[PDB]
Amino acid sequence: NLNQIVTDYLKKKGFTRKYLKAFLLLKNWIDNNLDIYKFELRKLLWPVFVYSYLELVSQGYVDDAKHLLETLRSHFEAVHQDQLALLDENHTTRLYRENKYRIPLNQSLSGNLFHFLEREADNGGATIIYILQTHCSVETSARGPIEPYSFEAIYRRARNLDLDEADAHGVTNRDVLDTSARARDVVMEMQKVRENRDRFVIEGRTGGIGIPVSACMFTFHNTLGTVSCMDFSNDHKLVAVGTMDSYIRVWSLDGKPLKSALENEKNLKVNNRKLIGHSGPVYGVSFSDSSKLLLSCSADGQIRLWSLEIWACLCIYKAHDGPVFRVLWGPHGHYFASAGWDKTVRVFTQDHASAVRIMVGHDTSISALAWHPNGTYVFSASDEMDKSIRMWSVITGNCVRIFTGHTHYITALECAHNGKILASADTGGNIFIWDIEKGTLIKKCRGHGKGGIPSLSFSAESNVLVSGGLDCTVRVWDIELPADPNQITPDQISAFATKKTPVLKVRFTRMNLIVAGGCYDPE
Amino acid sequence: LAASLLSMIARKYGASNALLRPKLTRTCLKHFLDPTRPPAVLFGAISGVAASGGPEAVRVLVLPNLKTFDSAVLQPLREK
Amino acid sequence: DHRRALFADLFR
Repeated sequence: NLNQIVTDYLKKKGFTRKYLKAFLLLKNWIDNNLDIYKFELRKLLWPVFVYSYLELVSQGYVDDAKHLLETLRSHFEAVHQDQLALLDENHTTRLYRENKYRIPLNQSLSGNLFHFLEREADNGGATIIYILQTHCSVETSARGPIEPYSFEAIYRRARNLDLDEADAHGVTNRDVLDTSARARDVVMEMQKVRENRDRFVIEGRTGGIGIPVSACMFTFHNTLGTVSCMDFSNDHKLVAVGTMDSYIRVWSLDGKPLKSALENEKNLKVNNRKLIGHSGPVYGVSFSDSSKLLLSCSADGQIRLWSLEIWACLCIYKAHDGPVFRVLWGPHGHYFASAGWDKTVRVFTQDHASAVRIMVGHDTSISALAWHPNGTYVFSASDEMDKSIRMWSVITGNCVRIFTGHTHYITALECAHNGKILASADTGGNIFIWDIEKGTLIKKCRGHGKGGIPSLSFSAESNVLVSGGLDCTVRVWDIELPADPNQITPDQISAFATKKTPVLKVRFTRMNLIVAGGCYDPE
Repeated sequence: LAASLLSMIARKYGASNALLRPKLTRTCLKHFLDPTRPPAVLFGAISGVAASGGPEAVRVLVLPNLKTFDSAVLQPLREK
Repeated sequence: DHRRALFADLFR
């Protein structure tokens, strides 16, 4: 009994019983809303930037203030020329500090702005909230949005009315509303917004069926069976396939011409290029975290770092002895890991020409790889006699978990986004779901035909899994079935079929939509 | 507000659906070129034309007939 | 009538 042996061993060992980020974010949110609101929304840019720069100067980080001024001058060089030159103490700064900025706004616009700022409180909205509360005062109004040709402006101009308190207090609405053409409760309003928002959450799931999803398929013709790998860029704009003739081909998924940074190739018209320099079959490719770098490994024992701006190689890594079967960037794109024929996993960093960590412990070749979403653990699997999964620590390079139970070749691995789930598949059509912390198999899915499952993917919220197989099918699985209201497992939501096109890659986009990829063979 | 929403929708989902922009602009133009409508309907139609068609459609469709439209509608309304 | 026909031709 294993428990007795473990207990004996354990007893024998004496085991006792800053502001620029927010500015850019606000600009990117402002140019999103409707054109109606933008006219008033733009008014918040100048005061916030001015106050932030003044605070940075006063805080003693004059370098940051200079960087901010030189960075954003181009965005106001046609409005605040005199003020910008002045910023290059005088009474102007004292007047600015004494009098808080006045900015008219509408009630609905204010509510939308407060909701948005609350949504991103920890991402940088706190800085904007604090700045507006302290150095600014906004006078809310029940009028309509102010535009050069909205109802409010037309009425004011036609009926010859008089300005209001907000209108009274270098662009001013007087120049437009004149013939020559309230306050706020910040902090408390944030509590009210939070209380109202917290009332609209969903905290259960009962009855019903799984989610419906779409799928777009990209097919490749005239390959003749000389394709070994596939990959999509993180934003689904480029696709690369490694062939058995030792070269790589990169396309553009929309057909628009590709661009090169070399002047000699100015505005050349091509929508697919080639990367030559490998001397054997290519088995892995990994687009970087647009993407500007690419990795590749072949059967000659080399890893190459390419460039997607000039389309040429940059470095070669020669730490392997024999074929290399897999390669993978890190979750954020500085570290990458590779495993191959000599039963060892290595972790590189692009700054160094040698492996920074070597990880021993496997007994046969490696056949899969994965990264933990926090970028400090690595998974791997081996074939033949030793069909076990392992979890290494990047800091120390020592195994911390082992998962056993597979009986066939393991073809793919994938780690959930939340970070507490792992999924693996083999050539028998079985998919396993593991609990990382407890090292226990949660459940087995079934339904895929024999032959292999080259790829896997997890939903954005880690509640749906999609797998493409070599039997020309795509299937969607429900990790957790709905609670009952009182050959194939009963948690298969959908199962599509392809017209003689084995699937080599599946990806989950932001929405409930996926993208596939395969090679069409008439025979 | 409806005009702005329609403009944004047309700018966003105009490629997945092939005929959305031509249909919207054609309907708005057909409705606009009708003096029988009241001022509100004409305003809505011109706003829809501008929102859906885009600057090129406006410049190439509305400008040629503005001279006729003036005497057609504005002057009778200007006397009110 | 006279206006309707003119505007219809313009729309055409």
